[PDB]
Amino acid sequence: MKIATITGVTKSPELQVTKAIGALILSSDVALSALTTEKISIYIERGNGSNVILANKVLLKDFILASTYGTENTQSDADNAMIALCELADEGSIYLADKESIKITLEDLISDKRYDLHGIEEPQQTNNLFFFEQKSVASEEFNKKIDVQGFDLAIMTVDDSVSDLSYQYSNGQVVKYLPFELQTLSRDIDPIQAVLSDGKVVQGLTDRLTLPLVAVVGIEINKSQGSIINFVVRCLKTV
Amino acid sequence: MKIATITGVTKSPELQVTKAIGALILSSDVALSALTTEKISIYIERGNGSNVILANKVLLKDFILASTYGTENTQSDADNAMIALCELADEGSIYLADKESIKITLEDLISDKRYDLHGIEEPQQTNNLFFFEQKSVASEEFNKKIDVQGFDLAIMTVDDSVSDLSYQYSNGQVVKYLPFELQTLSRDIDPIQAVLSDGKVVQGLTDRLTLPLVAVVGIEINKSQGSIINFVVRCLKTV
Amino acid sequence: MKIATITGVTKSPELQVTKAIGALILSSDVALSALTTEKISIYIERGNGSNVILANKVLLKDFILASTYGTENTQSDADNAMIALCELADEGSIYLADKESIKITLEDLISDKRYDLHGIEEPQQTNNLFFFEQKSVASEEFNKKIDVQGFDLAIMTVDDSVSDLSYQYSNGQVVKYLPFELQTLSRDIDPIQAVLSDGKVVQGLTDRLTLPLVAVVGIEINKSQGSIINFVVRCLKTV
Repeated sequence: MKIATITGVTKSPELQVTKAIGALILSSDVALSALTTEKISIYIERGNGSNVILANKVLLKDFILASTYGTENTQSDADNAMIALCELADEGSIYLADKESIKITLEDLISDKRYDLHGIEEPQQTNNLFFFEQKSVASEEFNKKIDVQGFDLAIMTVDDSVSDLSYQYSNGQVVKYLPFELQTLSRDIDPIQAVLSDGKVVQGLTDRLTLPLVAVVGIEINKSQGSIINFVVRCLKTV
Repeated sequence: MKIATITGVTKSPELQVTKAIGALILSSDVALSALTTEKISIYIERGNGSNVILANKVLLKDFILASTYGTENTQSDADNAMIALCELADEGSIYLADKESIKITLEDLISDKRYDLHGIEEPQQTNNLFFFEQKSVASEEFNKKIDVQGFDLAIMTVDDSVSDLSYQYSNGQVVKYLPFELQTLSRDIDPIQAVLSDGKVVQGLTDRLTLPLVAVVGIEINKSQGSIINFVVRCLKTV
Repeated sequence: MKIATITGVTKSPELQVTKAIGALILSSDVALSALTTEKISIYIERGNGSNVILANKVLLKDFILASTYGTENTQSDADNAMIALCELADEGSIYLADKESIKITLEDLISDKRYDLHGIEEPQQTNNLFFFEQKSVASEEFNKKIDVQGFDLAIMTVDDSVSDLSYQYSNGQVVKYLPFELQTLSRDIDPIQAVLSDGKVVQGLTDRLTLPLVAVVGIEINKSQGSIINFVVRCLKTV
């Protein structure tokens, strides 16, 4: 069902959903490439316990790209320049116990734009949920190793100062990759990334890269100074 | 083989095919979005028993859309502005006895256009066939229940007077959607509906909506008064 | 890794690859429709006797079209006008026994265009390899039968003289197709052959057609005199 419509304000109010949903539809008149600083934060609140945080100030571009990788792609309409569907659980929907609800907030919005939220319910309830985490490589340092065991998808910020990537697999084999090779490998699973309103397609953003991780237990990044690199990693687990 | 080429008239001659075909190819110089009133009628004239009716004046837009849902789409050559492949059977082709035939006819054409029919033969024979049925919702009706048990695909005429549509599943849950929610959810299965000659792609017609029915046993329509809603449903069965 | 950057010459030198690779990346500033006479030759050199010939002076267009059939398609970029990923083995990379290495070369290049090779490494090794063969039908004859058993993919040249293409399957059934029917049927599996730089798509090349051979043991060509018809077939086998 329709959740909220935000316009004319920089910060969206705390939105509460008491109905068990399975996915969220984000629709806005801002094109996906034009999104700059919008952030989202979704979690599950319990009456007599600690909250369960699924996302925490995740960038809208990273959230959309992580949630729409595969056969699907973000679409458009005559009135909305961006429509995306992002699922919060595998197969079924989220099971809500007593005194349990869902809370969604939006931050860093543009004054003269529009945003909408829609909730998508399912005929089933499941215990598996999606979590989003962030890993940063600082600008001052040169190389860094980050452990991505248990994750199945990552989003890299694309920059020209990054030179080398290293993948360590489960069987201990280490493979060397370049940004060009990584982009070409990524575009062999989901060729088209988005469809524009006028009819043209875009096969990938110029500042984000979607890395599918299978049997990967580590990522080493070799770069130079002057820029900060960010990874948005997605995982599935039972709460 | 080439069945017919029709131009200059408003009604097709009663065409007959004796060879066992499994699929039809409809080609025309009229774009997919420019089809208005053309209709098709297909039926197999059996010799031992009753005849088989596969399509009874089905509108050409819905006939094309109900067959090209999934990995495929309707294409366009440099000469023909619309080419579509529509299957009449499952896997193999239609099994025909010594003197049986398949009779096809077209109605409500345009005198300054051209329509071309092709038939595809297949190595195997089968008895399973696809049936296209038509359902209607009256102008004075408020809410209506339709049993879609056994079907797997429907096409509805998109109208502004339709408020809600509710899916009833096999296990007994009822989920109420919206037109926008249904469009978004259906666009994630076949993100591309057609490809134009100039290279632009179209992700969906603005006046038809395709609904895939998986484990769905009921459809409830809630709308206002003053319009007739049209559904074209496809089913697979053995005759 | 980086293999070669050929520019300013009409013939690339012999290139040796010592470590195991499983896929090549061909990149250039000429689009898929701008490749005319470029040829590629890949083989495996054994130190003490005999070589394994995978591809010998195969046209670059046919090599690219025989590898990117299916979900994938040839990519573009803001700098590279064509990128194509062609796998040289199934699943893993090519296993190398004692004292052998891969060797690649190019012929018939345009002296004012840029070509680039990249290699892809994998964490697995395999024995299966992809072999490419070429078949021809002369210009002074009318009909001819060719035997394609064991090949899973073929590429034929498209000419106006081709009238009928008869298939012969493993169960003995014979089906006669037309060029239009073949073109329509081949686009039901891969509807998009390439994605252009500006955001448009192309569903196929004008002079080349791709035929997937499943349960097919023979082909017959009925054509008029005037043009030589060329086939490039791909097979998978162990070495």
